[PDB]
Amino acid sequence: SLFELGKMILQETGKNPAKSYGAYGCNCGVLGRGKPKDATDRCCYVHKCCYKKLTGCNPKKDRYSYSWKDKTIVCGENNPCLKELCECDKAVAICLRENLGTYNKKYRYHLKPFCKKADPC
Amino acid sequence: SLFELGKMILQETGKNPAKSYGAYGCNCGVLGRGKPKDATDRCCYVHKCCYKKLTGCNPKKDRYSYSWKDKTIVCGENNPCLKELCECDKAVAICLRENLGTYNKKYRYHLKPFCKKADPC
Repeated sequence: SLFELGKMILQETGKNPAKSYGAYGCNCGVLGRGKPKDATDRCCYVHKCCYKKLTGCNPKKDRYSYSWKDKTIVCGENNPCLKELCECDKAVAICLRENLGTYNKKYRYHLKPFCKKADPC
Repeated sequence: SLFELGKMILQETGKNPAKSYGAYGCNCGVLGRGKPKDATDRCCYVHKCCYKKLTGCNPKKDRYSYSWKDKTIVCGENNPCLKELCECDKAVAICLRENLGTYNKKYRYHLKPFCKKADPC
């Protein structure tokens, strides 16, 4: 769910997930995809497509178990969809962290982004 | 759309919507509902709940017509959903103004990963 996702983002990235990634480029946020503006944005694009693949579980609401042991996210067995969902969230948080180097606040918006079409997932 | 909502928030509250309420508490702005931290946050919880009852339209991208007449938000007729979208945004703008007395900056860019599971709407 958004709870686990936001926690993973904070854990990996050290950033407030909402402030940094809640409205960033074409894909980070709630608006849905666009051609990524940079590496961070690409992370969010992949994450959304990752969400497209799940079977019926609700990525926003469905809670799942994961471990932060030795400061690595380990998705609990849960069940198939939930496990996959967890792996999607883990992958974005890792990705966002890996790309903090080029994170660019100019890509933050109040203001619904200005994006070319995304490729289909 | 976020455009009308931001404009209403600014008209009611006199604050920059994005900075003051874009990330406030557990309920305001991008990324989920949680147990409201306070009155302001509760306005946003109610707003998100209101959004859930919306049928034909998207609050984030769908434009709608309202007017500010004698310093009051007046939702156009619109169609059913957009009248209802408009009224959700009007109600949260009013609520946020009504609760400016307890607005708490410390919640302004609250770390949402600290929020705990909210009641269903």
